[PDB]
Amino acid sequence: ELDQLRQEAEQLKNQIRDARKACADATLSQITNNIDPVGRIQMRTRRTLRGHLAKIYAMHWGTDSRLLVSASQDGKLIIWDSYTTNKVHAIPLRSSWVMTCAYAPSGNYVACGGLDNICSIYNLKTREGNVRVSRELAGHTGYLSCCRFLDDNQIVTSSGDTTCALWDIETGQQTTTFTGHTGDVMSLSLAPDTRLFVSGACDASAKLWDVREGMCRQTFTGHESDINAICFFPNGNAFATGSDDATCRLFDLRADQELMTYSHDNIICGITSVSFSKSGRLLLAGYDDFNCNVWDALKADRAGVLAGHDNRVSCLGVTDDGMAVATGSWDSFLKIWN
Amino acid sequence: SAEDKAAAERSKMIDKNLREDGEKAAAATHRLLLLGADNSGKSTIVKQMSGIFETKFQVDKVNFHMFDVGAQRDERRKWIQCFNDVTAIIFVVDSSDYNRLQEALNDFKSIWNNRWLRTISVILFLNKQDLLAEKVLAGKSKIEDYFPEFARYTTPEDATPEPGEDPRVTRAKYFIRDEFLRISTASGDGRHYCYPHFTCSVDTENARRIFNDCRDIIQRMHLRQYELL
Amino acid sequence: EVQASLYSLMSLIILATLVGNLIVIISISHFKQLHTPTNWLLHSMAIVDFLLGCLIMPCSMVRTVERCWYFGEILCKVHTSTDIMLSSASIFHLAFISIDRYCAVCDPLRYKAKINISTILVMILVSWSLPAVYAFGMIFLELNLKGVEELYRSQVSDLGGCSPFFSKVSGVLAFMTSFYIPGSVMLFVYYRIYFIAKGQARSINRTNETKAAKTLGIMVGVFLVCWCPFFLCTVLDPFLGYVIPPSLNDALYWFGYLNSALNPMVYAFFYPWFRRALKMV
Amino acid sequence: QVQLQESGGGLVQPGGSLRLSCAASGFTFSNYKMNWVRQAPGKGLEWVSDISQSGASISYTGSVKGRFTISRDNAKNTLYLQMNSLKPEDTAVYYCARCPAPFTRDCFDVTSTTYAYRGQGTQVTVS
Amino acid sequence: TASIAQARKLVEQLKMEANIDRIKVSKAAADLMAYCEAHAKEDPLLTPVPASENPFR
Ligand SMILES: Cc1c(F)cccc1[C@H]1COC(N)=N1
Repeated sequence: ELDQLRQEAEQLKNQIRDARKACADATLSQITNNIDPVGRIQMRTRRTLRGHLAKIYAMHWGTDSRLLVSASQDGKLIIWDSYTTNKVHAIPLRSSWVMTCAYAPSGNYVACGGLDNICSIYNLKTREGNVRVSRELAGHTGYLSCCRFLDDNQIVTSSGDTTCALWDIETGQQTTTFTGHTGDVMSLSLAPDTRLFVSGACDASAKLWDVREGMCRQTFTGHESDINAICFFPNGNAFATGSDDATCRLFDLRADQELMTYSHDNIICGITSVSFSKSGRLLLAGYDDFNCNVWDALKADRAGVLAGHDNRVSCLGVTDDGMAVATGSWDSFLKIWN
Repeated sequence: SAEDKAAAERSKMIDKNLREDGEKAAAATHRLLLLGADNSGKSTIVKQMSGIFETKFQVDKVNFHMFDVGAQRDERRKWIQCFNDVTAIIFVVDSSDYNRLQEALNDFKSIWNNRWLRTISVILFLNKQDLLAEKVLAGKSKIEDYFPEFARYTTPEDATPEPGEDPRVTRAKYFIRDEFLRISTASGDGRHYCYPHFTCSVDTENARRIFNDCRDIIQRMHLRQYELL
Repeated sequence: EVQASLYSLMSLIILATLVGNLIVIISISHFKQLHTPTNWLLHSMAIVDFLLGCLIMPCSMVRTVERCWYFGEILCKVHTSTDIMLSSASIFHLAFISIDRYCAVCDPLRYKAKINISTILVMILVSWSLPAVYAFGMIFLELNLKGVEELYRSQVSDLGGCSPFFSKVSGVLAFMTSFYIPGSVMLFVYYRIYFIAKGQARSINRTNETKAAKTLGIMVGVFLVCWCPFFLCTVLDPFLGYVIPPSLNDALYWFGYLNSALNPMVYAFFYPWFRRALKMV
Repeated sequence: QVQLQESGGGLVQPGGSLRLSCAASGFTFSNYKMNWVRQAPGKGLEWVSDISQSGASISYTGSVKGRFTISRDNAKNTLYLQMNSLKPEDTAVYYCARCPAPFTRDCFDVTSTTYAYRGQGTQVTVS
Repeated sequence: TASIAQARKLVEQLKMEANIDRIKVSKAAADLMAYCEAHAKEDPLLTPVPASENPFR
């Protein structure tokens, strides 16, 4: 009976592959061949946010595009003011091994997590003028890689236990557990409508999920190694993935297959962070070789290099209005480029 | 813009608190990664003091923080990249169990050659030396079964055996160390070094050994920094 | 002629001092990764050497060539005060940088608990204040000239010179306050560091060169060759009868001035952690 | 999709030989360190062999040195393990798990319980 | 028997991926091109904004 199930899985995969090939009437590379190249784009460090005393492992931009939160291994969660380099808050973390952080769309909440298996929600808009742990979300059996806020009530997180969970902050319990990944889930990305989200894991596969029902809808493959980063295309019907094979892959939810390949023979180190800018024409990817190249998503080629970091570019996020992009790294500095 | 001056003053006081925390933290306080297997007595290393542990102890008024990550899965390649700024990796090895000693060697090799842990000097702790001695003295299990090179092995001339130690016990323990040192010196370069120590579940000198190797590690780092090494 | 050739050779040292110290000061102040407390001793020493090579060395350059001071007695005393101040400050900074490497090497697990911003500022304040008080209270009060005023008049004042003159006690005090006390500490520190680094290198080679000689060779030899000829002769001047010709005395002075030109190189450019930060631009 | 399918194995008497064959498609086989992982029935997974990207850093576990030999064909994208002179202790399921990342000399996680890049495996029985 | 349960879960997952309608890859690429062209003028990173509107000058 197990052999029958394996045969059914194999024939389902073959049918999916055949459908993908049939839908592959043309190639996106040749379809975009008519697009004129933008040319070499130059982006310079506008702000350098110093004050962290250890590696910066994650950051998240605010919806206001003014305040950004950064997490560092020293045990601080600084809410900077990118415009004026002012540290609005500096939250002391109970566990210094923070691997992720999110800034709520409302702006009244910030989450963080890491090797403590706990997503700690912090209130930045308390009436007493301080920062306190709003809620200690517990229930994951692995390190938190990425957590994102749907709203001030719901937060979806990704763990190292191959599962993602949707939480209710007031309730403090897992509304829905997203099971199906085989390796550690390393990144999260929410669609602009917040009804679907993808999560690349350490199995060379990215899975598309539904937040409401709570089951995997589309499993994407095509990577050669552990996927470390993932983000949705601004249209919301596509996403990009960065992995250890020094290659970025763009997928389509509708087509359900790989579209393009963002790799070069000169880049050997893997990717740690991927983020579209505002229109899905620029794909900024952070590599371990201390700089984060800028790739033209449409032209599927490299059209810029963002050098200036003295260590691995762990985190890379773009403003929600497209006016800037911040690149935190292990050198204890966030550089905002424009 | 009075709000701007207020925000700037708050940023200045915040930065002052950050700097004060940095001094009080990175001064006579060192971070260590306590790593090992379930069988290895990693927990019972230093007798004198839900996702990650933290053991704090002092020797010469210098603080040490051991981080025992004991809640993640068995896939170690991603959460271990966080510990690339620690002073040392406290690798604990169970010398008695030769069956899992090969995978302990493989873990040591992966840590040594890891692209991020390639600058961290491992403080190797060959634990359960009493059990290893009892096993080799009984002779029910033979090391040359799990390693067909122990037969063509002799104890090093620089060995310092215990006075009440059997030559076979000394040969066995020094063979295991040299097996670890082989991986260490194959690709050790000059930025990180392995410090092996034969320790038991009763010896209370693990803290002093960690203190001395951390001193040696930091001294060699400083000598390299000032181009004296 | 000969005067022009000497002027060009001496302006070479002037330019070397000025440029080397500006590079160090700008690199430490502007680049923000080079803001560790140990890099403030280098910054202050570079400031001292720049002040020397901008105030005294160019002013004494004409004094040596013309063998005559034509700027008055008051400004002669001011020039001598600034020279002694800056030279002793540079030597004190060398001693304190050596104490910093002693703390880093001998006691590595408490280096940041002993060499921090407060300690470095205390060291810098001592290195600036103590030579200033010493010189301006020794030569303005004529303690150095005390006891040999009549001899000094005929020997130097009649010739219109600005060469510092030291008596028997004053010469020994200058030696013990600018060469021995701030140089014996440095020699002891680097001797201990040489043995420690030799032992570490031998142990590393045993488990698996001697580079503690290409570092501690120059860091000691530059100082010795540039200061010992001046100080050992000056301390012996009262005990020998003041028979050394003015030209050799000027050469001894400019050995110590060349020390301030070689200090930025030896203490910043020899170390790759400084060159790497310099090469980003 | 990364795929690792093994062909070989079966029932062989002690002292016999078996050339296991793992076909690896989907990824650049010439760019990854390749391992052989075996799990004895009732025991955890044990690393049993290893090769390099080219095939010059070959290393073996102690229990199989002088008995097993590993070889990689870059062009064929296939790797083998000639398990000659098999002993009764060699009864297990053999996996051809590759390494998590290319260009690296460390294979940090290949004997884990739920490693992503293992093959299905071939049960090798010896009696 | 968790192995057969996981196999059946994977079979159901693959089936419900297969029954999902997929548009042509050419259509998807055309839609992405149209989106990028429509939002090309709204991307400051693609075309640098004048320093007056730039808040990071
Ligand atoms: C006169 C005097 C001292 F008393 C102590 C240090 C240095 C000097 C002068 C002469 O030599 C140099 N370079 N400055």
